[PDB]
Amino acid sequence: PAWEIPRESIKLVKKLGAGQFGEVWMGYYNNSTKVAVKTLKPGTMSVQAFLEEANLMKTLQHDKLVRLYAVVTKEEPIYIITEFMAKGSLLDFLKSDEGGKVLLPKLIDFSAQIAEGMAYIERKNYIHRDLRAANVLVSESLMCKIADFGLARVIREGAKFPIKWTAPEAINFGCFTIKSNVWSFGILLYEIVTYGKIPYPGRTNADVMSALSQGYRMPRMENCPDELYDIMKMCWKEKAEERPTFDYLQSVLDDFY
Repeated sequence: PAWEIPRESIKLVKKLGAGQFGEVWMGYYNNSTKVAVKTLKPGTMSVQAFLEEANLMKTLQHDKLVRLYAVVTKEEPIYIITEFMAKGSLLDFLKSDEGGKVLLPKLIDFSAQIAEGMAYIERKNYIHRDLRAANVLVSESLMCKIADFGLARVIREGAKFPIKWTAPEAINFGCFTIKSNVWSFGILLYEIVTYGKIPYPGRTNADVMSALSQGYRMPRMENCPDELYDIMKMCWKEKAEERPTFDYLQSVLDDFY
């Protein structure tokens, strides 16, 4: 489409992290604009499946969602070119020395920004299904943007749902809705307020989905305001229909300080 650009208009400068699925790089499109390049390591995924993320990003465009600039698909090493996020994932950032110094006011902000991006997704009648701090990216001005739309669908070829972030009715009955994203968001609040701690410390994925069938919820976590725990408990309601809208979460979070 007009999303294809020639490989030559992209220079890869610094490697940001590898893995099984591929690499992530900092680069430039035409020298001027600072970009992020996601590289597909060939053989791993299909080219259609790797591009499904970008394919979705063509439709989902908002300030609190990482934007797609272009793709390189013409030749073997496929690239996905997106907006550069200087501070990396929210998870990495919260765990860094700089991130550990960020107090509650900006944590609630972070949280309210993500609820804003989600409110767009739900208004667009979409679901993310993989909502967690490692899939949220932080810019230099400390703006939060939802990234990783690999599991996003309109309401899987080779990427698993994040068990410890997934709603009980989704695990047990395969019911993925915007309300299950609301659950995930509750767990994401837990990651923010604890500075990137794993959900359900010392529990395997299996312990968790067994415990959730017995109605377990993580207890009020240290250094978490009563009101903010009430937000989480609202996202973790057993009945999906009784969980709040993302438009509401963004509203109540913003009224905090």
